[PDB]
Amino acid sequence: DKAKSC
Amino acid sequence: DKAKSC
Amino acid sequence: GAMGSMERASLIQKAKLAEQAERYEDMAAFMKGAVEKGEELSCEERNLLSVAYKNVVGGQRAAWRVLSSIEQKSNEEGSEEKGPEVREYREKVETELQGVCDTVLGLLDSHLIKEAGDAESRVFYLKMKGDYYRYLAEVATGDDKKRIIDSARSAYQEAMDISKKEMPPTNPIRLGLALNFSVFHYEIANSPEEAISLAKTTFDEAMADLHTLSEDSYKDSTLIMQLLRDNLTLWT
Amino acid sequence: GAMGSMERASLIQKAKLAEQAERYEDMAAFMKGAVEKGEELSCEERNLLSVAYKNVVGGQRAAWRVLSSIEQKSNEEGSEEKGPEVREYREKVETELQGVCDTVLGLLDSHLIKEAGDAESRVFYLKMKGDYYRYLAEVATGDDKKRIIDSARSAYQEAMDISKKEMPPTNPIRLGLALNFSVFHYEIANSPEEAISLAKTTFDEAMADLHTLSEDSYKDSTLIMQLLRDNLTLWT
Ligand SMILES: C=CC(C)(C)OC[C@H]1O[C@H](O[C@@H]2C3=C([C@H](C)COC(C)=O)C[C@H](O)[C@]3(C)/C=C3/[C@@H](COC)CC[C@H]3[C@@H](C)[C@H]2O)[C@H](O)[C@@H](OC(C)=O)[C@@H]1O
Ligand SMILES: C=CC(C)(C)OC[C@H]1O[C@H](O[C@@H]2C3=C([C@H](C)COC(C)=O)C[C@H](O)[C@]3(C)/C=C3/[C@@H](COC)CC[C@H]3[C@@H](C)[C@H]2O)[C@H](O)[C@@H](OC(C)=O)[C@@H]1O
Ligand SMILES: [Cl-]
Ligand SMILES: [Cl-]
Ligand SMILES: [Mg+2]
Ligand SMILES: [Mg+2]
Ligand SMILES: [Mg+2]
Ligand SMILES: [Mg+2]
Repeated sequence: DKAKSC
Repeated sequence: DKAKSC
Repeated sequence: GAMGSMERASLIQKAKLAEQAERYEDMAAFMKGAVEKGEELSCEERNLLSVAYKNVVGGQRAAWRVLSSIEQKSNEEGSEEKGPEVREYREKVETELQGVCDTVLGLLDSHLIKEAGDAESRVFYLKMKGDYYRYLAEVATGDDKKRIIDSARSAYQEAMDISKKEMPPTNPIRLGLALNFSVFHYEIANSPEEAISLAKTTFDEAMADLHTLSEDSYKDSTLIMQLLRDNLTLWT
Repeated sequence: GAMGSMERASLIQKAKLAEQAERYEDMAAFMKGAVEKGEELSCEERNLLSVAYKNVVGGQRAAWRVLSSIEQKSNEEGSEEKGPEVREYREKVETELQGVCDTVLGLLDSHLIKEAGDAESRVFYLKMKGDYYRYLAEVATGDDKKRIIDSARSAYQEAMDISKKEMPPTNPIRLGLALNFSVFHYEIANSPEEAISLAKTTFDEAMADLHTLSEDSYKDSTLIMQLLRDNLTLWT
């Protein structure tokens, strides 16, 4: 699943 | 308040 | 038209892909190209057209209301002068919103409405015409506001007359039309009593016709009937 | 530039209005015009630039993944040939996404990065450079994929080196940079162990520095630290 980024 | 529409 | 070289079937196919991708500007451009092929739209194709522009104009309307609220606060007693930027940007969004409405209305007038003979298609397009004149009315402030309002009323009224003669009370298009005409009465035409009377009568007459429907049709009608009930609770 | 005639201050003002209205294409166009005035950006103005394009490219990436998934299913064993439309529309979205990435990278290269002397600004822009080469990498498939990946790595690495020398472990930009470089390792560079090691070390070193912070700074760091924790739970 797509990982969280910022 | 804004009424619901469709 | 930038879509003039693409097959009609490919435009429909890509409008469905755009919907799945929530790319509603693309969806609307594909369906505009499809309409401009000159053939009438199927029931499913009409839904793609309306969903596309409904979402595009829906986002514009929400942004316009945010900006108009900021603008109204800036013109209150005690607010510091911030310059012309708020009015400028509200006008930018407003002008883009009006261009989309003009584009939809141009499609309905060239030539979807005149070639629509079946009640389901003619009522559908006349509802759209009323909807997009109503969106023009939401932002209208000048010498043509009254004619814009009457254009919405006139389109809604012809659709209502047809739908009452040709469609059962539970038909989803007839229900959505009545829901929106009631909203028009309340929010545009300063006729809250008419809006309430229409929503009640629409709801009650559909209630009494549910017994004729299959389980799937029963589910279809009650969804829009609940919106009529929601507005009545909000308004009363 | 279509924004060449508007005051810098008015562009910033309207970028803030666009943000409140969730009009991120407008927001990005206003901030592009602001950058092209040639003056360096303040801390707040840098955040407006990054938020604008982050949201624009974010929606493009989500649509690209929807379309790419449909395309991949269409090329499976047993799928009926549907023609070139799915590939065509995926390429359309992909090409628009690449144009936005090229536009951001052009702004960073002309001339935000070279005029950025303070760690907070230079690390910020180098993180952006890595982010948008990473988004190019997500869709890259040809003879330049390896150079695109290395351009992301190189930008992230220079930002990491500066941030470790010039910023405290809890600095939000340093934390967001490390979070994204870790995502790069996992999703782009096929280095899941490096991604996990970086996220752990980043989290633990920030944990040990929280005692130096005020209540507001404490809240700022822990928000991004939780994202590091989220990814570790996902990855382990
Ligand atoms: C076009 C997009 C897709 C998702 C393919 O279809 C949109 C929808 O199209 C149909 O629904 C229409 C329709 C809506 C239904 C009330 C949605 O039902 C759901 C989600 O359960 C909302 C849409 O905007 C649409 C197309 C709009 C009209 C509206 C048009 O005015 C000009 C009048 C009322 C309403 C009518 C036409 C509905 O029949 C179908 O009956 C829906 O199927 C189900 C399960 O109800 C489908 O979700
Ligand atoms: C620009 C839009 C507004 C809403 C005005 O500001 C965006 C935000 O700008 C700042 O937050 C930045 C920032 C983010 C914060 C983590 C959000 O904090 C919240 C909502 O509580 C998310 C934004 O995308 C932004 C600008 C992005 C960066 C990111 C940039 O990489 C190039 C690195 C990490 C992060 C840093 C720069 C954050 O400091 C501020 O510290 C935030 O204020 C609070 C309460 O935390 C504000 O919400
Ligand atoms: Cl403007
Ligand atoms: Cl296409
Ligand atoms: Mg043909
Ligand atoms: Mg006909
Ligand atoms: Mg000036
Ligand atoms: Mg400098």
